[PDB]
Amino acid sequence: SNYTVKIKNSAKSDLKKIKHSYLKKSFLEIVETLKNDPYKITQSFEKLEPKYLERYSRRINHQHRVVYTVDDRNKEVLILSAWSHYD
Amino acid sequence: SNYTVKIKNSAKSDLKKIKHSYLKKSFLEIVETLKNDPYKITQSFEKLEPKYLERYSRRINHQHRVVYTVDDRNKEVLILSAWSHYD
Amino acid sequence: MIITSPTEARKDFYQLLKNVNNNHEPIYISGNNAENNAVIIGLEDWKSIQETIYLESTGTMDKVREREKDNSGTTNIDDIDWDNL
Amino acid sequence: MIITSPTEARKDFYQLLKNVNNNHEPIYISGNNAENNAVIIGLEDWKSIQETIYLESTGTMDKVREREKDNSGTTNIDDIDWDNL
Repeated sequence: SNYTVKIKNSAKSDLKKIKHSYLKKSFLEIVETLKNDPYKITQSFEKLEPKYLERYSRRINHQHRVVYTVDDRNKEVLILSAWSHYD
Repeated sequence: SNYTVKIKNSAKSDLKKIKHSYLKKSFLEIVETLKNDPYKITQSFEKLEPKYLERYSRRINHQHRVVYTVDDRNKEVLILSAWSHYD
Repeated sequence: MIITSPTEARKDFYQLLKNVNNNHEPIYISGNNAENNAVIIGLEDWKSIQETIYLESTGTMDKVREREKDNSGTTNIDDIDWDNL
Repeated sequence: MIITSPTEARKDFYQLLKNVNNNHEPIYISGNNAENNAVIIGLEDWKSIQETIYLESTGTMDKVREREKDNSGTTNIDDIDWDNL
């Protein structure tokens, strides 16, 4: 690891849907990349607009993303969504 | 009028800021066009993406927009925002 | 998806500009190095995208989506009592 | 704002494709017939825009912005109990 990867507790309901969808293995692959280098140009890494806010996404599959931010100073990644839906 | 123009009640708080900005005259000129032709190519009229959702905006000024949808069959315009700050 | 090479795009450039504006569809320029891959889009479609990004970046579309699905009701814009805020 | 004519863009097309990606700024193609005006954008920036519009329209970014605001706390991803989710 180089970064601590956290998830917002309110995003845990997302992980329940990931688990039921059998997306756990894809999701944890993204987690492993976030631990090593959250800016690696893999997994369809995207810098979301507006770019000055520095929110990012990676593809779990063609429907769902992990959306996250990064605290560079403290080397922490914050996962905010793992399910691409309004709830 | 060709169209009835309504505003969502949860959007009335936008009009308080419009009033206090002295943008009421500008806003009311948009209303007058919405009553006549909400598709007129004036007032920086823009079809927002994704276009299949059919939302539109006009400029109150360089910063603030009226965002609205149009019920073509019932000839009603629904204003959803008239202030482009997030509170 | 309309895809063409840099070389073919340059030879067909004038027709491409017509096409992107009459079909409202972007054309992907994809060449040897993904460095210099690009997209050409009609100006009108770009202005829609620019305006959408602006209203999303300010949180305006966030509030629009919330208000759209709420049960607050509507008021005819002429019935607004401006002097009462 | 970087603005060029259709003919200048055609002449310097290969350099224009390098510039939109090196500079991350679109290039505006503006000519006599305004109906054929266009924009060139690097593919990476186009992909960012498209990914933003998609996640915004699904309501995902609304959910994200609200979660950034709440005080639900965080859990280190390795401390999630998957078996009991």
